[PDB]
Amino acid sequence: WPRGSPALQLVVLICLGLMGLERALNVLVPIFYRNIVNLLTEKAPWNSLAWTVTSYVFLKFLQGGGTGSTGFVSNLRTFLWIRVQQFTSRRVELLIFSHLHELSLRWHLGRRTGEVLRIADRGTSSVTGLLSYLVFNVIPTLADIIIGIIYFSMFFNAWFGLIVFLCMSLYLTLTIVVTEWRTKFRRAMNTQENATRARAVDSLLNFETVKYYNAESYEVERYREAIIKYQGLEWKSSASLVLLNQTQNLVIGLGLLAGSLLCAYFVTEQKLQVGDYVLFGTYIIQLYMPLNWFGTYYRMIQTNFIDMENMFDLLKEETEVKDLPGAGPLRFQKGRIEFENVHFSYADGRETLQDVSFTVMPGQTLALVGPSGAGKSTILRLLFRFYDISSGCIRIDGQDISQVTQASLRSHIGVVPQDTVLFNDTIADNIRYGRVTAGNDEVEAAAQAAGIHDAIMAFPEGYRTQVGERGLKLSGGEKQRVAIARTILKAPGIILLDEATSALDTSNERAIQASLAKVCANRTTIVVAHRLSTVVNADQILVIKDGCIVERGRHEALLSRGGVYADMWQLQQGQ
Amino acid sequence: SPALQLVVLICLGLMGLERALNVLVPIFYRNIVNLLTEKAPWNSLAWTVTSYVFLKFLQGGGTGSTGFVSNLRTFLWIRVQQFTSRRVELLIFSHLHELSLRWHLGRRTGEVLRIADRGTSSVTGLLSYLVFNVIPTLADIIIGIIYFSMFFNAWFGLIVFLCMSLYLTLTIVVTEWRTKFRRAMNTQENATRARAVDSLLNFETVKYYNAESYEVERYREAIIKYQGLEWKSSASLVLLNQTQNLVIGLGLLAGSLLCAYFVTEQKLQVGDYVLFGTYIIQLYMPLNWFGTYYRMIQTNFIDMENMFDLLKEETEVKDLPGAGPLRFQKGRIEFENVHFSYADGRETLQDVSFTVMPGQTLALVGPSGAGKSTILRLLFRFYDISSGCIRIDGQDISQVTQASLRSHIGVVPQDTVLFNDTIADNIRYGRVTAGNDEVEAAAQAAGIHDAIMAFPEGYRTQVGERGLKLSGGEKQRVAIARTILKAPGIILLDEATSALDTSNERAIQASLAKVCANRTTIVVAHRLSTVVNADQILVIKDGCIVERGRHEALLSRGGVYADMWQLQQGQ
Ligand SMILES: CC1=C(CCC(=O)O)c2cc3nc(cc4[nH]c(cc5[nH]c(cc1n2)c(C)c5CCC(=O)O)c(CCC(=O)O)c4C)C(CCC(=O)O)=C3C
Ligand SMILES: CC(C)CCC[C@@H](C)[C@H]1CC[C@H]2[C@@H]3CC=C4C[C@@H](OC(=O)CCC(=O)O)CC[C@]4(C)[C@H]3CC[C@]12C
Ligand SMILES: CC(C)CCC[C@@H](C)[C@H]1CC[C@H]2[C@@H]3CC=C4C[C@@H](OC(=O)CCC(=O)O)CC[C@]4(C)[C@H]3CC[C@]12C
Ligand SMILES: CC(C)CCC[C@@H](C)[C@H]1CC[C@H]2[C@@H]3CC=C4C[C@@H](OC(=O)CCC(=O)O)CC[C@]4(C)[C@H]3CC[C@]12C
Ligand SMILES: CC(C)CCC[C@@H](C)[C@H]1CC[C@H]2[C@@H]3CC=C4C[C@@H](OC(=O)CCC(=O)O)CC[C@]4(C)[C@H]3CC[C@]12C
Ligand SMILES: CC(C)CCC[C@@H](C)[C@H]1CC[C@H]2[C@@H]3CC=C4C[C@@H](OC(=O)CCC(=O)O)CC[C@]4(C)[C@H]3CC[C@]12C
Repeated sequence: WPRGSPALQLVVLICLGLMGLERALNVLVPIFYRNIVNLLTEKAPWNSLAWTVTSYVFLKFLQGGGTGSTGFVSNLRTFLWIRVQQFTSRRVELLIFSHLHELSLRWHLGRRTGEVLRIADRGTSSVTGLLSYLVFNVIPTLADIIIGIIYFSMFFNAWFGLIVFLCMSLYLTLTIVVTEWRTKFRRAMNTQENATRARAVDSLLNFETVKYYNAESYEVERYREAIIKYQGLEWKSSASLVLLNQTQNLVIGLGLLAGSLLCAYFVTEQKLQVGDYVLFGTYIIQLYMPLNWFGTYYRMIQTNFIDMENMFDLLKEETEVKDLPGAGPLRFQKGRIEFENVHFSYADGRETLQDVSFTVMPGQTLALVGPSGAGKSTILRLLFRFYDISSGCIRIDGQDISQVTQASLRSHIGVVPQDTVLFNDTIADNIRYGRVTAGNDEVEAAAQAAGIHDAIMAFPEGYRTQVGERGLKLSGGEKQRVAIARTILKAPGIILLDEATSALDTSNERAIQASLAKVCANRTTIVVAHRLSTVVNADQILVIKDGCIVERGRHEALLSRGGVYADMWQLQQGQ
Repeated sequence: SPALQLVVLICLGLMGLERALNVLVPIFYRNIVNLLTEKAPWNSLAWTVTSYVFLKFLQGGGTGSTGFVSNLRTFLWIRVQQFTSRRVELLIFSHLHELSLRWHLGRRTGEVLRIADRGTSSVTGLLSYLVFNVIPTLADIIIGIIYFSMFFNAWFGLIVFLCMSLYLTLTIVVTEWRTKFRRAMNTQENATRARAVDSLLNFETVKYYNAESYEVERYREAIIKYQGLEWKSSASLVLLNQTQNLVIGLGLLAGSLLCAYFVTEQKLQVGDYVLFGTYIIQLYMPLNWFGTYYRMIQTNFIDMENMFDLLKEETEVKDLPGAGPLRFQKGRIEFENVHFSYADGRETLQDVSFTVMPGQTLALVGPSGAGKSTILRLLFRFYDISSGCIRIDGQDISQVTQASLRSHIGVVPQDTVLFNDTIADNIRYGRVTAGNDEVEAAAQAAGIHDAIMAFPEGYRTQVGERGLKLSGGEKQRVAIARTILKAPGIILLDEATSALDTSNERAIQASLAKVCANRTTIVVAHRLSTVVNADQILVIKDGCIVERGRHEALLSRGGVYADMWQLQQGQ
């Protein structure tokens, strides 16, 4: 009974009560069947016979069969049951997805997505299967066991309660032990299956060397051997399944035989009448064709057990590198940035962070162009709250970044990337993606402010186009102009920027760095680059060898100094 | 094999016995109730009841928790599908290595074997379908109609005639409705995970935008649309099962009321209602699985047509005009005047010109790049020549069979890949005809024995992805071991000599002298020893010969050749 919405409470309650009705008509259908046989044994009036027989046939319509042609009640149960499985499935999928995008960058670098999204989806499938399995299979079939014991031990002869109770115990125990034994065979068949498939696929994939040494004949022979070995073990596993099913049938056979003969004895001794015998025979088979399906669901709870703990592990792994639990906002006015004893160990990088101390001028442009290596992108990520400070003081406008909180940061800050990574979507969403809660007419206004109008008329249908892998393919300058529309919509306090090594054409280049100067106006920027035009518009440059600051000044100061920037400028002057 | 003829004969007979059980178990049930309603002599009653319960054990309910004969047919039928699965799998794999590289290098091996196992599973599922569900359930329908028709009054044959024909007809029309919902479904599943995985990939730009609220709201919107489609899915399936259920109910109701009327009128006996009331459920419950197999038939037949597509086709790059044997005896190497057409590249053959008699080791050199193995792929009959003649030992390669040239040539690539196995089958892999004494004798004779015995397991070491991981020089020496135990008539070589260890490079060159002990080789390399080893050296620029002459002649010519050699050697 989830407390989400009152409609869902009523669907849950009506489906539970409807389950109760099905487990109630489980006993009525045999009881009616016995009454019909008694009406036919000694003669009955047709007028009452017809109504009782029709009443029975509609009750057997309500439950056509056990797990096959389940019947009106079970079918109506399953159709209304999905409308709470949608709720719980949707809720857990949203929660796990929010947690996946909660986790930090360092989690997301190496491990992929489809190897994790499968874990999420199969975990949701596992929990839905667990609740549906349990509530509709464990408690109902155990309830049927209690009703069989109770009803045959009260209203029919007590030793048939004995035969049924013993037969249920013999069946359930035998089923679970041979399911374990079959389980060890399942794993044994699976491990060889991996080997036969692996040898096959690599023997094919090495076609160059198979061709190189005439290896088709021996390759056929060894693949046939792997097939024969897999066959000779699959025979063993399927013989185990055969023995399991056959002894399930043999225990049902002994249980039915004991009851049928004992009932025959009591009916011939006339303590019971023929209807009671027909009831016993039809009630056992009804009681068991669910139950062989119970064993199947107990061997498909094994996969669920592995998925659920894995789902719980992913759900409970949160980096939580730094945050202020009091939700303390940011008080930002100009862009005063502080460097003092800023040291941090960096993983998987040639450069590291080694005691940098050079505050940037607020309102000005202090670029960082220098050596090969992604330490510039590293300090960009570090300033953009992606890695923990080990030792250092970072004070945007005079307050520590560890306690001013991330929502206030990303409201107060806006940073563009170097590779515009875009979806298979429209363009209107990707230009309003800077501020999704901003109106359309102003996002066309900011798009024309970026200059995106030219691609709009280049589109087959303009601002309502489809762009991506499932849409049209734009160019890099177009997409970076979408990105600058994103950031001017996002209204930054401080802009940080990077580019790749690609410039499309001079006509778009002059426009895009004109707009870069426009957005860097009234803003401090610490830009990183490898493009001469995006370096010369910035005045003062910081160059860092291996995490520590080494040169200083402006670009002509570096040229007269003769540093690595001067060598790069000579190399770009004459290639 | 004739034993499998015995297994299939006993399997068809076992199906026949299983059809007999289906009519007999209810006829026995009617007899037990008959003997029960009038007063029963026990000593016939007890034996008839246990005879029935024996027979009901053999049948094992309807289907699901299947009976003795069904499990026996399923068990002993494995021995036949194993045969046809193994045979058609070997047919695929033989004709798929025998298929040319041209389609094969354009395909990835993960999906081709996926299609192969899917096609084989399709063939066995389809044949088990067609002889174990189609003919059986149709046979059971006929026996039900005939039994209730001729052995009873005609109207019950009427009822079950109409009920099976109607049940199957309704199951058809509703299963194509369900199928059109299923395809609209599964394309919307394709959307609903594509946008999920793209969001997870674009996480970084999301984090710069702080757009996680927007992306979870877009996700939950399109998953709500998914939920609506799921609801329509299950409502369709519920209508299918419930309409079936209504047909079951209509047949049972019509029969039960009609039977009750006849047994009140005593044209039918009191057992006969129990006969019909159990028998029509016994017919009905397998037919619930028949819609499952009319839904299997679609996937089955599209994959098995895919199997005939990929199998009965050919690529067959090397045509067999005369398919003759080569008159090779000493090994003249002859490239002359071939204009071979080539696309998606610049490596057409614009009449390269070099030939060597036996007694002349041959070289090749040109620009940078790994495309020089195209010449060797042309050399070992992977692509036929358009216009011109290529000879080996004076014999043109355009008319002989492929296997006549396949054996005689020893080529070592840059990396002969070592399998996930021992080294016994690795030295067996060079050539299989020889014995253990001479393959480990050539293992000592090729200088791999030192590190084989230096490794802590010796000749039986487990090596590869399923074993230990070796080194590049050792596996190159393994390739040299394979070709020196192969003992091919003439050797066309490629050589790594990747300057890792100088001692192993000297072992490589000693192996080179031993494998070229008065026999010719052609070498594609850019290192000093492996270029001065050959008698003459030709420069080829994508099929264009530009300079020929020895190492000192080319270095005295001194152009792009000498500057790339000296810039590679030093800086
Ligand atoms: C009635 C029924 C449901 C619905 C009830 C419920 O869901 O609660 C169900 C669910 C599922 N069945 C599933 C998968 C499979 N079940 C198979 C095989 C079988 N199904 C059977 C019965 C059922 N199974 C049985 C007695 C067999 C053996 C005979 C045969 O082989 O027909 C096969 C092999 C097919 C082949 O070998 O041809 C597969 C791949 C999946 C996973 C997702 C998917 O793959 O759809 C799920 C949730
Ligand atoms: C939350 C869920 C698990 C509740 C499920 C409850 C049902 C499994 C039980 C509860 C009470 C049971 C009923 C209690 C008493 C009877 C009367 C009983 O008939 C008689 O008393 C005599 C019949 C005869 O003469 O043979 C038939 C079964 C029935 C309807 C039972 C059917 C099964 C019921 C509904
Ligand atoms: C919703 C669709 C699937 C139609 C379902 C129809 C049933 C609900 C109807 C059709 C046949 C009807 C039966 C036809 C005949 C009789 C006998 C009748 O008894 C008599 O009057 C005897 C003489 C005679 O019927 O001519 C009592 C009602 C009953 C059981 C009827 C009960 C209601 C039934 C089952
Ligand atoms: C090829 C595959 C599909 C198997 C087909 C089997 C049928 C051709 C046969 C084999 C044994 C037959 C059964 C053998 C004996 C009987 C008893 C017979 O009982 C009688 O009352 C008839 C004789 C009499 O009048 O005394 C009714 C038919 C039945 C069940 C037969 C039904 C048809 C069966 C199943
Ligand atoms: C497959 C393995 C696990 C053994 C299964 C046991 C059956 C083969 C046995 C157990 C119950 C036995 C039955 C128990 C009672 C009787 C009644 C008996 O009738 C009599 O004449 C003796 C009793 C009397 O006097 O009424 C004839 C043998 C029979 C059918 C037996 C036949 C053989 C049965 C079915
Ligand atoms: C959609 C599927 C379920 C087919 C439905 C067919 C029924 C609507 C038909 C087929 C058989 C018909 C019956 C065939 C025979 C009889 C017996 C007949 O009366 C006699 O012949 C009595 C003879 C005697 O006194 O022994 C009256 C009509 C009736 C009930 C028919 C009523 C209409 C029935 C049930």
